[PDB]
Amino acid sequence: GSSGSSGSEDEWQCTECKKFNSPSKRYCFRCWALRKDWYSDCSKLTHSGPSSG
Ligand SMILES: [Zn+2]
Repeated sequence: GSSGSSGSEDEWQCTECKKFNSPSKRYCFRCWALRKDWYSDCSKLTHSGPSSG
């Protein structure tokens, strides 16, 4: 039938209203709610430049 209208599907889903919104944007123009972020600090990378495995 119809898959997207001359647009991309790289929109981020909201948590409050749960509505798709442009990625570039930060705040949700739907519920004016800014997406949250979780760090979950557990350990610290003793290394700064390179990285071991
Ligand atoms: Zn929203």
